[PDB]
Amino acid sequence: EQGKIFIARRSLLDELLEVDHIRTIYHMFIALLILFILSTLVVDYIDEGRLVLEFSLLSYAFGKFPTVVWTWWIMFLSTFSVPYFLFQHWATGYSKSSHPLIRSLFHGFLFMIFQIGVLGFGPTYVVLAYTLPPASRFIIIFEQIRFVMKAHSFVRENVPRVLNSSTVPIPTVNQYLYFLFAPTLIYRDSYPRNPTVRWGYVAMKFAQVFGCFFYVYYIFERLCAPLFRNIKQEPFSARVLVLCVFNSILPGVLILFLTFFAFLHCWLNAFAEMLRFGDRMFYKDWWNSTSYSNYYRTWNVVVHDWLYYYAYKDFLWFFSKRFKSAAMLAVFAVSAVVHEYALAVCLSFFYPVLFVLFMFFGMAFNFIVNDSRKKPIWNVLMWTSLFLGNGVLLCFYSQEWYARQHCP
Amino acid sequence: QGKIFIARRSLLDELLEVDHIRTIYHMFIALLILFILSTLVVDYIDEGRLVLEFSLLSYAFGKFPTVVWTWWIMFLSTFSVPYFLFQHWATGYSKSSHPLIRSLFHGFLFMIFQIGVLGFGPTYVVLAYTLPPASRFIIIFEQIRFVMKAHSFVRENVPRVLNSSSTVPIPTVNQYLYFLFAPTLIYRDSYPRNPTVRWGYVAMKFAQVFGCFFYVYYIFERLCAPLFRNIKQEPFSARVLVLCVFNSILPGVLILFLTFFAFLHCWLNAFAEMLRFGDRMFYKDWWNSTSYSNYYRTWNVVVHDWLYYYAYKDFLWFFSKRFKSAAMLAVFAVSAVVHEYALAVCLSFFYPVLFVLFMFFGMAFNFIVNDSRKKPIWNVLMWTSLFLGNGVLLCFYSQEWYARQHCP
Ligand SMILES: CCCCCCCC/C=C/CCCCCCCC(=O)SCCNC(=O)CCNC(=O)[C@H](O)C(C)(C)COP(=O)(O)OP(=O)(O)OC[C@H]1O[C@@H](n2cnc3c(N)ncnc32)[C@H](O)[C@@H]1OP(=O)(O)O
Ligand SMILES: CCCCCCCC/C=C\CCCCCCCC(=O)SCCNC(=O)CCNC(=O)[C@H](O)C(C)(C)COP(=O)(O)OP(=O)(O)OC[C@H]1O[C@@H](n2cnc3c(N)ncnc32)[C@H](O)[C@@H]1OP(=O)(O)O
Repeated sequence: EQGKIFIARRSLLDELLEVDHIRTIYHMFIALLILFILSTLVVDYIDEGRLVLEFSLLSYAFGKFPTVVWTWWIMFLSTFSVPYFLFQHWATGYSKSSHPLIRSLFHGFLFMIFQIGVLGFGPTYVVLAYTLPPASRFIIIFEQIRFVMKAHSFVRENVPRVLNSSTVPIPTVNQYLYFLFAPTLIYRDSYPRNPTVRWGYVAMKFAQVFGCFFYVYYIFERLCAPLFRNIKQEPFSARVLVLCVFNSILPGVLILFLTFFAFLHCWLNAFAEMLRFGDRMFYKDWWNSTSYSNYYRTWNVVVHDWLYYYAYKDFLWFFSKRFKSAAMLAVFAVSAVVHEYALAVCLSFFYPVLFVLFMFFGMAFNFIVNDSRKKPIWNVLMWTSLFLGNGVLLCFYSQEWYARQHCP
Repeated sequence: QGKIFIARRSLLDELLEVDHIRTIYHMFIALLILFILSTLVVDYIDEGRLVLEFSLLSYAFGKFPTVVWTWWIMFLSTFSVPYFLFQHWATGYSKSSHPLIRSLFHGFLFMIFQIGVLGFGPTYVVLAYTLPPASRFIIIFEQIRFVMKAHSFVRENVPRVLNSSSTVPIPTVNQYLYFLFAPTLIYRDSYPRNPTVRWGYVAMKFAQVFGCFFYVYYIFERLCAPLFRNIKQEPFSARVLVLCVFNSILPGVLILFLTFFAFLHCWLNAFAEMLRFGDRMFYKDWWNSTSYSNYYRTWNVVVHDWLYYYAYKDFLWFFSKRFKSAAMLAVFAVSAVVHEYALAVCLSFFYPVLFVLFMFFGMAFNFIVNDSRKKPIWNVLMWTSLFLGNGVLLCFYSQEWYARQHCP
């Protein structure tokens, strides 16, 4: 059925990481991580005498931080007040008069030019006018598309209900506040309260997400930054770009895994415990995923739920009755254009090919294991080609940005 | 009392097809193939030719035609003369002039075998030519194999013929031969048959033993043989030994896990498949082991079966069970003197503290994780203490060899 429910709980990681063999693999994994840090620390301290621990990268990357705090505050206050009060005025006075669609067409036009103007251009103009550095710029573009999705969902959940006619009004402001911080993008007034907020648990989960952030940063500074200096000096057409595309693969895997674990698990469980959200199904077991059609297991639940429910369903509605291939390629086109936009205005670079070649690589990987081929040779081949293929297109994107798009 | 077989399929066959652990295993293999591929094509571009040329391997094996003939002499000796002595003792029992005079002479002649032929023959031929430490390993391994199998083949049948009419059954040579190749150290005629030998399985297991041996050699040479040259040259002052113990960690646990997998799983299963042995109970889940006094889980069962069943049980019979733990200080001592024999003759170095400090470290790690503390903090601290603990004392052992035997 179409909707959202609270069956799954507590996380898919927490479920496994107390099963004896997998728990002890996880404690060995943590033991290997902390010994990797202590090795790198005290073997480059005793050898050089510095204990450098360079805080150069993040100090530049976050750069103008008070301007992103200020524009996040006015963007939050906008998305909290003007969609709420505009929809409140609408629903209350719908069919008292205006038998033609004139009232709705005018009002929904005012809502659109709000969303495209204020919430589309306001973040994009303040981020490009001051020429924001990419990490602080990323936060503004990330939170922009978040608030655009929440504003769309809040008017998409309540607009079919009022027009099918008594006339169900807008929710309480005390529950709309809750939704704008809730671990989801689909609007509900139904969120089951777990018994209590564990203050020691959210202190531990915030220690975990800041621990994972500083670990990622430390590995990035120590292994990916010297690569970024030597692709910086002689960038153009070197055949020793091959040297570092065969040297960034293992750090690339560890950054992928710790960024996933930090943001999809530690962050969302900390916030979900403070709010007592209850669902906590924030990701599926992606690694077991085999193909796109029916049996896709997305690594990010909340984005796929929004994308399917509010793009696809309404695309298959208007387009045609049996061109389901035309509707799935239209969801790929909507995904491609918002991703290419997001990464392009984030990295100050138009290069549209990244997402569509990711989906061609996903077609290849899915194809080689979806012909009923369980055989571990094909699964090992899929994993090595996935890690190598992602590292190739990532450093080719970084090269094309840094060389041929820097020089004229 | 007595060990009888029931279990099957080691532990890794059953748990590496539980779907999450199966895909963790394929990620691990995909990272291993990328690691050696990437570091090969990095030094093809940095140095010139392939940097792996199998130099130290030829030094390690060296005297291989010597070890093939002495293996044939060991094998034919232990196949014939323990069996022939035991069959001569068998038939004429309880017909002697003086009841014990027969077994006094005969058990003398059997010890003369144990101490002279298997006790001095393999250790004389290894110390004679001063064999290189890896073919010398094969000789002392196969020696103490045949000494344990010869002790068990006598200890299983001698108490049967003694206690009293057909009171003395002694087995065929055709099943003694099968026992001299059997995945065990306790003599039985009690062995099942699997329906067939799978030729595709043993071909896969032998290719996997070969590939894991090759891989362990490649990792050993590149990541710690430059460091072996540094702890040889300037061993004394703390700089190189602190530098080495903090860099011996990740390669040390990698070769430990791969050599465990290659020997305890793949090699023993290849032989257990060719012989259709059925009981693949070759290792318990060490990673879940708790404490010594009871419920101790050993990482190999075969040596634990021999040690418990043929030294602890016999020391219960020598000293009354009120002093049981005070007596089994001598089964700790039996394991100690056989390992210190094995390591000292294998490495040309008498340093007795290794095994007993490993057992005090195991006791300290059991005090850390047991009492049912069970907090992931203590379990992670145990794993970092085990990995760094094996790294620090392996390097202190190799230092005291390369330093205080070569120099003074
Ligand atoms: C851990 C990272 C790994 C990365 C490694 C790279 C490898 C390559 C992978 C590429 C990742 C790109 C990386 C970007 C990073 C950006 C950062 C972010 O966080 S942004 C997140 C963007 N996330 C996506 O883009 C999701 C991936 N793909 C998608 O966008 C969608 O999930 C999509 C469109 C590909 C899924 O396809 P459907 O919605 O289009 O289409 P359908 O399933 O195929 O067709 C409808 C049929 O499916 C059934 N169906 C679908 N879902 C169902 C459900 N839940 N229950 C029942 N039936 C269902 C329906 O019943 C219908 O079949 P009937 O006609 O009824 O028989
Ligand atoms: C992956 C390696 C990582 C290593 C990391 C470092 C840590 C150190 C560890 C290890 C490194 C060694 C490296 C050597 C390498 C060379 C090559 C090889 O393959 S050799 C390997 C084995 N090496 C040994 O040394 C033998 C195992 N070690 C032991 O210490 C023994 O297991 C030992 C001494 C603990 C055996 O037990 P007890 O002699 O303490 O016996 P009691 O305390 O009397 O337990 C018996 C009581 O429990 C009951 N029980 C019942 N079922 C039992 C059972 N299945 N097992 C044991 N006890 C049982 C009995 O009924 C009895 O109870 P009632 O006192 O009479 O009331």
